[PDB]
Amino acid sequence: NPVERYVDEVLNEVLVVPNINQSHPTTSNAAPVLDAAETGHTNKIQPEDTIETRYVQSSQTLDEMSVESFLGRSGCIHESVLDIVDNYNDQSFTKWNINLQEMAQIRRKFEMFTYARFDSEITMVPSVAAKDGHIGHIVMQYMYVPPGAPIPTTRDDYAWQSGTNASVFWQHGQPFPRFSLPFLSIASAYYMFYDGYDGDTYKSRYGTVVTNDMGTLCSRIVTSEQLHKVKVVTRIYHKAKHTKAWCPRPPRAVQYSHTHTTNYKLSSEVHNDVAIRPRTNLTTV
Amino acid sequence: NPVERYVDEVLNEVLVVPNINQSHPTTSNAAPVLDAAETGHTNKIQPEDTIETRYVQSSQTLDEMSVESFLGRSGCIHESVLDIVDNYNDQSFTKWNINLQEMAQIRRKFEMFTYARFDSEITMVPSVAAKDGHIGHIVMQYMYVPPGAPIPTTRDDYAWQSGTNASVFWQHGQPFPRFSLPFLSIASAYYMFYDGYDGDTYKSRYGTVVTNDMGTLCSRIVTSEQLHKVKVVTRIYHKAKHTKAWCPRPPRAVQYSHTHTTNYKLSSEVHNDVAIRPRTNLTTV
Amino acid sequence: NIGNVSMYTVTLSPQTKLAEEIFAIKVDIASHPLATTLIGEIASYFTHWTGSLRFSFMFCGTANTTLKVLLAYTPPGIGKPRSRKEAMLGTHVVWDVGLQSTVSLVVPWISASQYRFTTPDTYSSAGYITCWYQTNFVVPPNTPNTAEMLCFVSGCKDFCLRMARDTDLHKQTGPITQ
Amino acid sequence: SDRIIQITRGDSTITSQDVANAVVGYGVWPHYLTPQDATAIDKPTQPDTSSNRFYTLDSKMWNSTSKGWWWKLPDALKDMGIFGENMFYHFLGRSGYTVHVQCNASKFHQGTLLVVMIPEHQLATVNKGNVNAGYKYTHPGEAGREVGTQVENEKQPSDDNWLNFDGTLLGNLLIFPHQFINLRSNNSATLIVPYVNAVPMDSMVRHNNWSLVIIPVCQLQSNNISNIVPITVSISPMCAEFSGARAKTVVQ
Amino acid sequence: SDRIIQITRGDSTITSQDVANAVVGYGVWPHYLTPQDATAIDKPTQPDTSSNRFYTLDSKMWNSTSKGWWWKLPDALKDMGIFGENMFYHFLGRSGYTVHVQCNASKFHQGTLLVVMIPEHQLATVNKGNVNAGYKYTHPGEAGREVGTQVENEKQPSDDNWLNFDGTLLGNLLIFPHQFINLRSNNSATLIVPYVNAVPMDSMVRHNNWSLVIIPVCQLQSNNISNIVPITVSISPMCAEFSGARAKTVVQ
Amino acid sequence: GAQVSRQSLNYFNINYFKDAASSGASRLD
Amino acid sequence: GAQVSRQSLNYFNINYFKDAASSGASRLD
Amino acid sequence: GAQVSRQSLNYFNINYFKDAASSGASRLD
Ligand SMILES: Cc1cc(CCCOc2c(C)cc(-c3nnn(C)n3)cc2C)on1
Ligand SMILES: Cc1cc(CCCOc2c(C)cc(-c3nnn(C)n3)cc2C)on1
Ligand SMILES: *C(=O)CCCCCCCCCCCCC
Ligand SMILES: *C(=O)CCCCCCCCCCCCC
Ligand SMILES: *C(=O)CCCCCCCCCCCCC
Ligand SMILES: [Zn+2]
Repeated sequence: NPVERYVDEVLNEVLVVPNINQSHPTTSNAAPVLDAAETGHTNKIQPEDTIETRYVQSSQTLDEMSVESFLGRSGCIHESVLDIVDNYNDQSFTKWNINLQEMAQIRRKFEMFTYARFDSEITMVPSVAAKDGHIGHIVMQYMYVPPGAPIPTTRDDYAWQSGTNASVFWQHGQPFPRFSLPFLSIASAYYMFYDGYDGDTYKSRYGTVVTNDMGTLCSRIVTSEQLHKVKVVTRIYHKAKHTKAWCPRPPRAVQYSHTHTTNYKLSSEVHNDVAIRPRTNLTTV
Repeated sequence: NPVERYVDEVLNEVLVVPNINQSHPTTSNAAPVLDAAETGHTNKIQPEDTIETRYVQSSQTLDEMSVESFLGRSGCIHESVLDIVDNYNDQSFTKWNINLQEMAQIRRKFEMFTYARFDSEITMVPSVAAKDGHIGHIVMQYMYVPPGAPIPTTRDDYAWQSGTNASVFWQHGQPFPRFSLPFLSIASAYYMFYDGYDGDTYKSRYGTVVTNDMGTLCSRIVTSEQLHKVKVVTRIYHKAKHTKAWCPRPPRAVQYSHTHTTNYKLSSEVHNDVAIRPRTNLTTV
Repeated sequence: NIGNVSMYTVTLSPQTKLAEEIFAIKVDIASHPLATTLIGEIASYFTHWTGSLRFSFMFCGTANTTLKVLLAYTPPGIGKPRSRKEAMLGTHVVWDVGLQSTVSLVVPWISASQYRFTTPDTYSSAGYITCWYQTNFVVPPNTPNTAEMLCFVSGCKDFCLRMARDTDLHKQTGPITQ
Repeated sequence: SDRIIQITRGDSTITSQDVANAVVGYGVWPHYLTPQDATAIDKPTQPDTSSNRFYTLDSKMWNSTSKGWWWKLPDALKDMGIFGENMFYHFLGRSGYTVHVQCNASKFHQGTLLVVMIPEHQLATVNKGNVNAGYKYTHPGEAGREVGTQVENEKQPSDDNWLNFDGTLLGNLLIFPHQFINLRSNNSATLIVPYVNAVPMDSMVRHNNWSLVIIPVCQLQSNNISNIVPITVSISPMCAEFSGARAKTVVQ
Repeated sequence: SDRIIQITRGDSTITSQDVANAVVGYGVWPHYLTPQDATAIDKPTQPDTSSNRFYTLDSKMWNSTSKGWWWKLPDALKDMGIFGENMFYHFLGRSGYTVHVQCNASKFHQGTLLVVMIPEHQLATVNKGNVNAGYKYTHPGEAGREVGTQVENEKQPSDDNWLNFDGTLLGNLLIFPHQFINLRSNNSATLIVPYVNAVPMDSMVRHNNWSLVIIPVCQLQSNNISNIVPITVSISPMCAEFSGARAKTVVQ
Repeated sequence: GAQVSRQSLNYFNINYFKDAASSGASRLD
Repeated sequence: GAQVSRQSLNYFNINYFKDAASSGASRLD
Repeated sequence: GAQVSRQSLNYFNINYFKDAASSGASRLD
């Protein structure tokens, strides 16, 4: 019943954990505690098998541990800066080659999977710093330039006409812009990792750069030059919606160094590069 | 079922492409690959006819390629400037002879058809540049003056009363103005091209200027003179809704030079005037 | 040839060496010289493409001129064929010129991914089309020793474009005035 | 039209607007080996479209003095893609073929080619006692053999086209599957032949099942001799299947 | 007995009298591409028994100082009979595998190998900025890579076994299909993996789908060190099918 | 302006203004 | 876009925009 | 989230968000 299901949604009780049943003393030639990890399987022994348990009714739910929940939180993926210093025409617009690899927090979470398919929700948080005192009337334009479309080279480039590309205009004072984007890949899922090249020569590129081109985000202050200089910083937040993930993998153990690559750097004292805290010895808790 | 149709809308699966069927080796005196282009018809041969194909279920849809989608994107068609320099009364208002020929991006798309019929959605993006520091309280008036109605000659002209004409007032800080306009032509469709004149003499006008008069857009800063001078730039965006198009034609190959005319200019090195990139020779890919 | 109708024709003539190459181009829908064709122009208003392409060729020689040509499509993952033998191993059509002037070669959708980028992208380059002499251009005496050929392109039933974008095949470098 | 033909095999399609019908050798269409006729017990590999496709051999030039040409199958295809690989990686092989000979000229040219498919064309040597044709000479590959060009060697086969290179008269070659390419009538010949042998499968490296022989019986003539008139052969295996997989056999 | 196993593929049969069960990667048995998931429209070639058979790679020596070994698929099989030929003659390929790692010692030897199959094992470089692993280094072929032997070059991948050669901790490799070869328990490991990718078929020349990683987690020790203890890997493709036939791709 | 369908999955195709030009993008075919 | 359930406890799962990407977080399982 | 009662005096106890914490003050007793 969709209504019962609805109640479960509201209470967050869609996925319930099993109860613990009462167990008793045993004397058997069936030893559940003994097994063989060589098989590559985890011994499914439960508490009732190794001790005498009481009956307990579980009320815990796994809803929050769902992939939708894990990746369904909006996090920052880019900080765009437009700092008017001495040349408005050159400093009033910029561009970014879109990717979800520049911020460690969300990158690490997505990378716990090999392939992921999801729709995106983008929320932008623009903040205008009044460097000289007033901010005037700031109107921003964020244009999505898919790979192939002409990238504007000046603040008045014809490409800004956005005759076909999707543009979002924001007026200072109005609520934060937000829009959704359908799964964009040309494949069935996004590659979080890609053990391949775009060719078979010594100079072929390796990794997700080959498969994950999302195009360019071009921004510009629509307002013409003003007396007082401003510094507009637009923070882009991304959230995954309607998510699916395949083949889980180990979490990133060392810091990230670059986008589209698993490369890392190690110091002379590697224990400083990982989160493992050295133990005094085996018996010191 | 309107509900099933609705689901198709949400999923964008209204127009599905056909599947590829499995084919087999053939030895026949029926040769589909052979035909005669002289007829003016395209040979309808499909992959199954020239190679041995496998069965494949298509999931691609043509929805996005619909005329509604192609022309249903809002693009800039005019940039109105009101720059207060030294005379408020003269510089606080202006007028534009409406047309969709001044911006290449949307112009080229509409011109891929000979006749088009559609309703219009206009969205305006005003940005006030504080030239002297403050912007005060900016209130704008955009009045549509149909051909024949009196055009205001001063910022306080009686025509601004808008006793009958449609005017839109915008207050700085409020969301972007937007309104719709029904198909305006006196004919059944708009002429994208017109091989005709408004008379039969050597001085008769040629082209769409004869048939596409939409009137005038008159703008003015309603606010009276302020201490600090401002520069208001209003960008008009246009989108076609409920569209129909007839007789497709070749896309514009060279830059546009003027409105209402197909005129163009050629340099001494024509290969620079078209998008064709010179080939080294016939066999150099 | 640009700026001349001759940029649309390929000239054929009696060969002295066998299996000579006639022409070679990329199959990528928005690459040159396909870019300015109607399908290339429309594909440039989209970011993704998929489907099979139909290439047709019409012979313009005299009614008494004969010729057999091999048209081949080479799927990606290899360089363009260096010889007829190399090309012949891929998808191909042997065209015999006769009463019916036109022939069609279909470039099947053979890709790893369901779609490819319309813009030149290494990962999604679709391969090549090469044309070679199967036999030779033969004519009787007193007949022009060269002939032209016209090349056409259109999409098959499975052709489809996706994700609308602005075209890079046209620009505006200044105001358009009255 | 009965003058037109389209043959599609795998990823290849061949056309001709001037054919003289097609011949199916001995009236049997090629087919896979049935369990009643089989002898080797391992499961056969059947490459299907990757081997059963048209392979075009090296073109030859036909001139007023040409004496003939011949190719042997499967030898001629030993270096042709997947089909070639399979015949060397396996002890046993079996296959039928679609042979399409191409030759166009003009309505002012004349000449006639006799295209024949001979089963077990055991070549002879002339005036060399009991010395038989050497392996190397009966395995020219895609290049085939141009009759009357090779500088004689002891193991060199007969080049007597009128004696069928085997001691029988040319005029009786018509008893074998054949067609004529009479320039005034057609510009191609098509022969589909089934697998013919006294055993269900055989070594493709040491036994050539069919021999393609092309002899010009009517001299090529025209008033525009400078225009070269080539002959091109395209052969497509059919129902190719192999058995007895191992390492690749390297010959010589 | 649950300790015994026999795996027959094509013309090859492999046995082991001391196994630790078998693992089927992600619980999915390999299978041919269905028409609903397909995208390439030409008919696939399916070599069957001539490609879906066990291929034994070069053996390696396991000693007290070994750090590990790794092979990438399908790279490791690029030069293996019919399977190899097919991956170079076709643009697209698709395949699953049965991986059987072999290593016997004695009841007086001790040591443990962690055998893992990693999908999309995108290797990292250490302290080399944004320079990525070179094509040549991630395509060692049947020889695979001996961790800790290669004289560093700029494009040389990471040899840090404890960081999985990619920046993640060794102890968590168990999240991937795996097995252990604990000398006191078993003398082999068997993993059957299905085709895993974001596309139905792919280029086998430029994309390695799976990586076989073998890391000794428990040092090999015995009182008879002179006796060499090798590690041998036999891999069998499953449901191999290829598409997009053309000339043979030659790499380098 | 409400086109109420039922299937329950009810559709509400509301037209907020009284002029046809005011409605959004058209349906296809 | 309205999925009207009844139990009375009526549920209204409205989809305000016409693209599936526009909807909120997915339901579980 | 709509608890539709009828008596006509119809009650619409709508719950706009999907978490119980989001609702307003509780009813009494
Ligand atoms: C894997 C994977 C998936 C993605 C897509 C991320 C979404 O990227 C964007 C962003 C952040 C903004 C815009 C954007 N901003 N403003 N507009 C109009 N579009 C478009 C895309 C595709 O990136 N990598
Ligand atoms: C063909 C063809 C079709 C059109 C009509 C374009 C719509 O033109 C406008 C615009 C851009 C603004 C206003 C307008 N702006 N503000 N108001 C109150 N009306 C009215 C029209 C007719 O122009 N050429
Ligand atoms: C159509 O012609 C009129 C559009 C009316 C707009 C209001 C829509 C909201 C209706 C809510 C009524 C709730 C029913 C009891
Ligand atoms: C779904 O496809 C359309 C979504 C419509 C949004 C409007 C929802 C409000 C409906 C109120 C109608 C009141 C009923 C009389
Ligand atoms: C409860 O779970 C969903 C809450 C939905 C909020 C929208 C309420 C307005 C509903 C108007 C529908 C009008 C009926 C035709
Ligand atoms: Zn102030």
